[PDB]
Amino acid sequence: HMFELSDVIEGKQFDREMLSAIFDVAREMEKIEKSSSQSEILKGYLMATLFYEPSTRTRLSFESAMKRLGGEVLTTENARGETLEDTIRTVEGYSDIIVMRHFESGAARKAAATANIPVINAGDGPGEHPTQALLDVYTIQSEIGKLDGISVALVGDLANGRTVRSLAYLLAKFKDVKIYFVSPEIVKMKDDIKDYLTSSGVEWEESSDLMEVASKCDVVYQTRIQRERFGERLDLYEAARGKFIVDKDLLGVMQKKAIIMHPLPRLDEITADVDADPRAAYFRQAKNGLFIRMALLKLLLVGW
Amino acid sequence: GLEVLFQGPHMFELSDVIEGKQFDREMLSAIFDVAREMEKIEKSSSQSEILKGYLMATLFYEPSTRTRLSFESAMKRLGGEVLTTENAREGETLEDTIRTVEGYSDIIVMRHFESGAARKAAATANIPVINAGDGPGEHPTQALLDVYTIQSEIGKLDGISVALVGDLANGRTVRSLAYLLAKFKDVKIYFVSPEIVKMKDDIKDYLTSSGVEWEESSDLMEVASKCDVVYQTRIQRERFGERLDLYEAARGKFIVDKDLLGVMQKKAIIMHPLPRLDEITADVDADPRAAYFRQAKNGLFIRMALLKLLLVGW
Amino acid sequence: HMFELSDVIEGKQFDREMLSAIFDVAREMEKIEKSSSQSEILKGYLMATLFYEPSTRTRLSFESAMKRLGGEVLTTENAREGETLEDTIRTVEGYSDIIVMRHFESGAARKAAATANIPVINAGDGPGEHPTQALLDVYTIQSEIGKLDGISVALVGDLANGRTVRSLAYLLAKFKDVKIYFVSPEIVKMKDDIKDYLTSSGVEWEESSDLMEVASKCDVVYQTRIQRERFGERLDLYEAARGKFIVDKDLLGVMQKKAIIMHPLPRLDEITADVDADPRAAYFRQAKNGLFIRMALLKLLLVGW
Repeated sequence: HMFELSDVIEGKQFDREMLSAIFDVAREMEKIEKSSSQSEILKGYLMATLFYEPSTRTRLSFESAMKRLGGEVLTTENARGETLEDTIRTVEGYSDIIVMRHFESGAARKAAATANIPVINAGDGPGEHPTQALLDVYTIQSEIGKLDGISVALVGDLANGRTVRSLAYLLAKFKDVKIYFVSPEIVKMKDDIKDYLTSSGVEWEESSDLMEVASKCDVVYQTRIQRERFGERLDLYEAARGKFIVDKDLLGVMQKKAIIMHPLPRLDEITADVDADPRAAYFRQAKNGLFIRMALLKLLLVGW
Repeated sequence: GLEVLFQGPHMFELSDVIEGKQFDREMLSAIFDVAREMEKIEKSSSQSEILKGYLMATLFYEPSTRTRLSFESAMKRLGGEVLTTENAREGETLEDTIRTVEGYSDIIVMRHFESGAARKAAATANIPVINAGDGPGEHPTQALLDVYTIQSEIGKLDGISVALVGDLANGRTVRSLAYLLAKFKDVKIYFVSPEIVKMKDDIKDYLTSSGVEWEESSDLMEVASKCDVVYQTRIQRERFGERLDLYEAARGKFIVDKDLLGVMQKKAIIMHPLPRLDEITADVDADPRAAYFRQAKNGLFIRMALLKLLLVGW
Repeated sequence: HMFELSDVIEGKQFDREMLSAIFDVAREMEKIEKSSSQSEILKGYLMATLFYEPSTRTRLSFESAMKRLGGEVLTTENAREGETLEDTIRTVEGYSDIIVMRHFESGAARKAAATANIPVINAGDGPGEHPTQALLDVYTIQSEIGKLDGISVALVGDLANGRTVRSLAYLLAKFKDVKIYFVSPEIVKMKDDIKDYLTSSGVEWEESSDLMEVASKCDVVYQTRIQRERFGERLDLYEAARGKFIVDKDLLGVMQKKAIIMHPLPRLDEITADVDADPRAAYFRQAKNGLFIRMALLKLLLVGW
């Protein structure tokens, strides 16, 4: 069979049935990485890596995905004049798949249209990051075992957080989900997501009491609250500070089967001695990105 | 492309790719012959291993994502591997850098911002060196893939008319191309430019010494109709200097657009070395005579053929 | 036989026997690089380069090493960008099988080695330990001279603050009947810790400012630069030093036939260009030897002896 998506660009390309299929493939890719013999699935295929905004973690995730499958890479750490449409039409002559990260929203769409070859969005500015939401939902399926009938908290900057929005969207494709929105009032989630969730059958609750929510949740997804979002209201920052941190006291209330997650990078919103608890899943999360992006590379080049 | 009476090695020597004069017709025939075989190899679906075991070192002091990936791809399409360095700018001098890097690799592809560095590396190294662009100096792989594209699209190089448009005084690309088209028979060259940036007398001389016919014109529209090839390059506004009156007059008169394509022959082609801003309109892209992206992909086949000739021979 | 070391962080890890044993591995890696059939020893292994402080020379050394052995590389020339290195290393180790890192800040190689459950090689700890430089230096001496016991080595240049002369001196002392001339302006003479170490190590050392007299007594002349920065305000001591610590045609004229000139590079006018033509100029051979030492370390840490 051949893959049903010609590119990987945005979250709305995915439906529940697809996501389950992709995660099955990702567990095949995990069995490959752990093997001791070098796979040749993608032998002969080249990947161009175009990172107009550089993220070392995310690139090497992708490059490592290509080489763990037997492919090779035409790596470009910056790439930051000429049109993007010209850059893509030229690069596709030297490669078979393109993984781009831009500083401008809309860049992935332009490229996928221009390109005759698969294009994967590794970060379209302030816009969508689909591989990040895919690894986040696969990480939940993997840590908790189920995606139906789960409770997830989304903590931090929800108004302007691009990772929590893209994730909520994808979680909505499953049954019996409840989502908590733990944040200060000034960075609470925006109404297009809330309405999307009510429409999709998702029960949701707003709160400022992280301590109360973590005790009831199957998952705690942490994101930093930047000071910039508080602007002039520094009294609201003062109050907010220290109330939305994952620390040893927060793990006390959490259920033994719950987990802490994080898109990374993280500062002091998660403390170091959380890393000891097996429930801290943000590093297996990052590893899980290797497996998911292996599946996409595989499916986009040689189908199911 | 003709009929081979001898299947053994060629009589030329080729240990570095540094400057146009290197290339006689025999080397153009050899390089173009091999390039057409690499085209087969790239389109082929089984990974080649001609340059298995070889390591290319990629030193781009003047970063160019387009040129570098072309060379890196070419190497990896022939089964070689690449130690890449996108931005090699930082000073320890170049010869210390080359003599060290040559220990770590089998071939070096340098692109400098300063002229004469390609020649310094070629002499300092005891491995092959390819000039990916010597700053304001030679860019030979570009000139090679320009000529190879004309033959590829138009079928021939003898008896063609070629328009060179844009900054001809300071155009690094167009001068190299004119020098390499001069080596053929019955070629006519049109220098389409404003007076401020017309071609320098040292090129106009060489084309007269070597019998090539050339004509000047600031009326691109008239020339476009009489040509096999329109080779567009941008005119930077900085070249006019204080004469902003002359910039106003030139503005809009050297631009490839759908209007220009109308008056153009059906078998002629549009070429651009890239990058291109607004001197070629985006709606020209759809027309099959817009060969600037096929021109770029040609860079891959020509750069694979060079790697091959340099590391394994015939 | 697995490799006795789990990371290559500092010099104090090495003893006389480990060094000689590792050097033999390098002479094997020399035969592999000269071979025409591509090696596959490290096939299926991925190296992650992490150069916060860019060094095109040092990086390619390591990358070429991995690929000559059949491994592959996840390159990053400039890793400087605000998360913690510990967080960064843990993530990377998910994507790789060995991490080679160069940092600008002292103490980072220690951090990375402790965090990762895969091997780490220190390519430069900022101003701290640069162990694979000290290793390729000693191996180049053994290679050109033929032995490390009973040699005379002159360390020339900024001795007070130069980490390379100190790290080379550290490893050379592990051998028998060595002598070291500290050639340098008086204000940048070698610090007491190293002198006490050499004395306690059974090593003879002699301070001098006369590079011409020392040169004729030496098997090796290890040249480094003396940045004007090091004199601080004593530009009189910089003018007095100028011209007197240079390796030039005149100096080559007083040195033994089987002596050599070494330099870790980058080198400016402290070695003149007509010195490269002489066969005793070993600094470019020295750099090539880094390929072999670095192949040997990659190979040992990942599959062992």
